[PDB]
Amino acid sequence: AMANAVIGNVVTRFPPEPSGYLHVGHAKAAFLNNYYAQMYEGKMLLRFDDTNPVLEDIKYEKSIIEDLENLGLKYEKISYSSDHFDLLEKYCIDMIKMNKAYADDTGVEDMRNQRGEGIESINRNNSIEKNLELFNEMRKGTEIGQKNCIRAKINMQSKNKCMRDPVMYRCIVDVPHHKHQFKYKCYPTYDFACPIIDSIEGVTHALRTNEYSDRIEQYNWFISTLNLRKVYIYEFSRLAFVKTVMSKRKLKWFVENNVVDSWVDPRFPTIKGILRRGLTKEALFQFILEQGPSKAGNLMQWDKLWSINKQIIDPIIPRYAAVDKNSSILLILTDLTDQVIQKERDLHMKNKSLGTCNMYYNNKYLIELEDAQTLLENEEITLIKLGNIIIKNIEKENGKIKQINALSNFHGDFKTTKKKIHWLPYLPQQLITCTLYEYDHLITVDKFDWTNFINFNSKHETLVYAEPSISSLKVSDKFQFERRGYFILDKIDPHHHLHLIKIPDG
Ligand SMILES: [Cl-]
Ligand SMILES: [Cl-]
Ligand SMILES: [Cl-]
Ligand SMILES: [Cl-]
Ligand SMILES: [Cl-]
Repeated sequence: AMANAVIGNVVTRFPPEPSGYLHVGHAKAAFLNNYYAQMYEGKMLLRFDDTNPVLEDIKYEKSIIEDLENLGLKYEKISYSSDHFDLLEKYCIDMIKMNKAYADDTGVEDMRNQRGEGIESINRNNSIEKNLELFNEMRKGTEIGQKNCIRAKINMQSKNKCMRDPVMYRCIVDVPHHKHQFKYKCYPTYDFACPIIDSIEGVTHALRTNEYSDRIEQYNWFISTLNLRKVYIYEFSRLAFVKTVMSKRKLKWFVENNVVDSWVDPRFPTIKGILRRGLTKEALFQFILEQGPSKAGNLMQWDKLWSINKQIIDPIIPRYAAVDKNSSILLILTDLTDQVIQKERDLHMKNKSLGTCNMYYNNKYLIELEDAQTLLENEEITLIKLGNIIIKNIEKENGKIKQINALSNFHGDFKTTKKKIHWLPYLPQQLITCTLYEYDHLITVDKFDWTNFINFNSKHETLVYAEPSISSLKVSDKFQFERRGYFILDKIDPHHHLHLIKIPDG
């Protein structure tokens, strides 16, 4: 929401942590921050949220940047939360001097329980000078410092759990920070860092997933307690899908146990994986704008997303033909010659804009086995884009159909017939060999021994022959295979062997 937004003067920010790849969850946040900045002719910041040290097997900044670019989302400037550590320490000391923060040595358990029943910690009435001595203990990372945290002094009997003295600063000496190594011994918490950094970076409208705690009241308290320029904060609903593993632990488990080969595998929820699967950014954003709110912990179905994507791509992608390579059946039109005839057709029967292709045909054709099995003698069918034929005799040898002889009747009425089938010309030196990948979800349950619900058999490969014209497609082109479905060209192997990912269609 854009409470009191001023045209030309809105600043939003997308703040992903830099210890992982962007995934579809991130997408709603990135999109809404851009949608509202553009609505008000404002700007969107990119901020890498690195307030606390992590052990990162990579610097994900570059991948996050390129995913944002691939979604069309541009940002005015890039910052890191850790850019503001010194300022945040300043503000922590300010808090301490106004008696709005104190140092607490209480253990984890005792502190959680105290907060539950609303009893004030023994240290809540520590003196300002003592709180400062202990904060400096934390700053230098001494034995005493590592036993202390800084907490906000708010209201322990508040109805809101987030207002009962939330931690502001922790002392962490063992894990190094990806930017500052061990230069910092204490680190601000997310709850403290977030409002201050928003105010001092010039954010006007902070957007955030609803975490179903009233963190908004606490955020505002920090801004008002410290007398900072005010920031509006609004919480939207999280985007999460059924049958989708988001736990980083389980995702790396997949990678390491060779269920998938990389984090870009098309079954992964990463932005790259799902674009590899054939989703358009236009579909993602339209789905987001149209989905409406969702309540706590609800999970979307994939069907409306892939149906929107289908409606988008159907009118602007070319159509080709493909048959099963190993089980295709030879069809002979015994009235024609083996002279190869070549005729121009539209790549799209309703969109001459995408242009023309060349169609080759012969006396000899390949058709699908399941199509051959339905044919019987003196049946008038239609070879799509070519014309009617009349089947003559099905030459079956020991049950396995081996041949079908027919006769051209191309000038017959293509409406009379009810069987319309796709075909390839039998020109093996020109047909394109392709591998087709039909993917399925990595787990079988909508949500969570979990290894018991992994679909290890979720990458189905099949080998096909495709029409020659498909040679013109470049990597990441999307298209339709007649009577088969929607596909995206993923890779061109040696000898122009194509690797094609079936796009879910809903
Ligand atoms: Cl805590
Ligand atoms: Cl919402
Ligand atoms: Cl999970
Ligand atoms: Cl792969
Ligand atoms: Cl059909």
